Amino acid sequence: VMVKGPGPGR
Amino acid sequence: SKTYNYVYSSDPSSLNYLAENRAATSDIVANLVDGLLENDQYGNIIPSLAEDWTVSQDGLTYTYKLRKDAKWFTSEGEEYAPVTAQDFVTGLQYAADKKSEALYLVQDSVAGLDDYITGKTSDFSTVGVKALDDQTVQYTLVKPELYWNSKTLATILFPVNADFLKSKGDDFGKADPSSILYNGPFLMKALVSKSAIEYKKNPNYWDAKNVFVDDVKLTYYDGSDQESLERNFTAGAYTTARLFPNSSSYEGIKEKYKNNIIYSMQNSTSYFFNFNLDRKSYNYTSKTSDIEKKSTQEAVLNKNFRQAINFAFDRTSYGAQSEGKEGATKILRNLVVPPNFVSIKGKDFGEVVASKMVNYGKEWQGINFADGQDPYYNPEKAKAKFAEAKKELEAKGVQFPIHLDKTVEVTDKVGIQGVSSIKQSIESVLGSDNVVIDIQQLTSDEFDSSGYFAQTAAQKDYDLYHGGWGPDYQDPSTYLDIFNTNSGGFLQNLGLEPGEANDKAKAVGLDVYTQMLEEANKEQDPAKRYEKYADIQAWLIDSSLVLPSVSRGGTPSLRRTVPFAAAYGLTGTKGVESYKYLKVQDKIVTTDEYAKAREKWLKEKEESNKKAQEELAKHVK
Repeated sequence: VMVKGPGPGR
Repeated sequence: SKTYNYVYSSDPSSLNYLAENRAATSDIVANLVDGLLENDQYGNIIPSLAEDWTVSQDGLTYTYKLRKDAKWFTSEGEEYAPVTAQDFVTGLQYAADKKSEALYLVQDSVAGLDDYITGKTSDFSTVGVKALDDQTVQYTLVKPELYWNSKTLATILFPVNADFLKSKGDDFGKADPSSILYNGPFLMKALVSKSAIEYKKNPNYWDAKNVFVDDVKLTYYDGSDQESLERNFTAGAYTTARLFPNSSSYEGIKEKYKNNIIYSMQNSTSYFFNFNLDRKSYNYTSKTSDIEKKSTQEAVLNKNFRQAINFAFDRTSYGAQSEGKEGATKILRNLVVPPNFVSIKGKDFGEVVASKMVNYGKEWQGINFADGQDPYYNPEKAKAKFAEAKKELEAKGVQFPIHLDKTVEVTDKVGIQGVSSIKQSIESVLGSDNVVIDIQQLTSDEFDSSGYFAQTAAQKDYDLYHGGWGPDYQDPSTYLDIFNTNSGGFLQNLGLEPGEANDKAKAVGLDVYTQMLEEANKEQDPAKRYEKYADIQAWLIDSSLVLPSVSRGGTPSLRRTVPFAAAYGLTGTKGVESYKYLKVQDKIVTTDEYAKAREKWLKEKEESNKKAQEELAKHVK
């Protein structure tokens, strides 16, 4: 899977 | 009722889980649509829509029995139809007909599927997915895949109702809750761009007993107000808060929450920098002349140049921008495949890759690929490699300094500090007479359309990119295939298009890399297979076509979630992405409470994994 970020997630 | 309240930062381009390979879509759909199998809290693969399954003795035929109480619901919660085996036939045919961006997961695996996609045949009845009856779906593979069941946790293998799909036409899967049907733990009550995502527990979901929150509410977060996370947590509005140790507010936060700061583990999602090897779009640049643009085009194709950038990139300084000085290394990731992703006879993948580096040159002597440290940064080595690159490039007429464009969102304050760090590190080591990193601060729309949501390689408007990959299935190929010239999911980010390798791809050796992948993929013995993939990973590190940076996880938070209640998966979309299993509580968790829970989870995970391996043998028929 293509991801962005990293940012605040779960 | 019990609610989870927090933030989200990525709006989806669509809800089309059959056509998309972007996490912006699958992170959402994980909560709305189930497939055949899912994860428990320990990363085991457990029943989802399929209550039972078998695999043939030759490994080629997988048969799944769907539970009779699974239904499709509208976004309003009304029952539409039972889930049937035909829905899996419909889903795969639609993914093929739409040329799904995730077709690499199935096109070379399912019998007849490549022929159908490429037009050698026209009859989907010749493709290896069949509804034997309403409750029984059968897949036929071209070769055995021990990781096949793990692929069922990827959304391209999820079902869709054919009547709904036909009724919706081009409206299917748009960014609108009514564009899909729901068979998973939640219904989507709100999807508002740059505003909100809201989930509501579906009371009639087959596994509603495992959904412990009634509502999940996520407010949009653009990065301009990082202190808002702790502020709203402390005000009681958020269930959790990511902490930013660089904030001026952090000293007061650490005193107030001295016993509550929790650090997560690094996970299997890996980020890395890459170069645009064939840039066509120059809307966002500091270059003003064709000579500068051609010079950068030549430099990125030069291996010594890429290695010099690699050795000049201080990962500790980069991590410090988001984690603070003391946590700077907690997020560092030094391979694309995580170093512990698989093991070879007791030795982790990363140690095997390190042993293969002995044959890729003195510049790699002694390298250690463990998470949580920086084995790349070395100014003396970077300067020496750059001197070689400069001699090679000057002979072609290349002008120095080389200007490299890197984009960042104007609102993303932490991201701006990160890119400023790489600029300072690279320019300090190599000299601004040799390399300049030009930071382009862009609006949301400009950042999206020139990067993550660009639809072709030609629209990629940058020289350096910082994206990442989450694994889709339990094999090193999920990561390493993304740069293959035939179908690599990451090719467009490198400025390349899937198909025949062009002169840029051959200049950097990606044709050779692709042939290596094909040979490794033929190996069926796991130990030998993983050793071949370790050599491929080593080749890629040496090529410096990727500059490994960071993982997800390794970050501090405050929490009112119950430790280790949620699903966990090493691969796929049914772990942390899903709000199933997650529980909330009144008390702020303490560091000591979390540590006790973590030790219990680590112990139980090994026990449960061993049991899951024993359960597997019962399914061979």
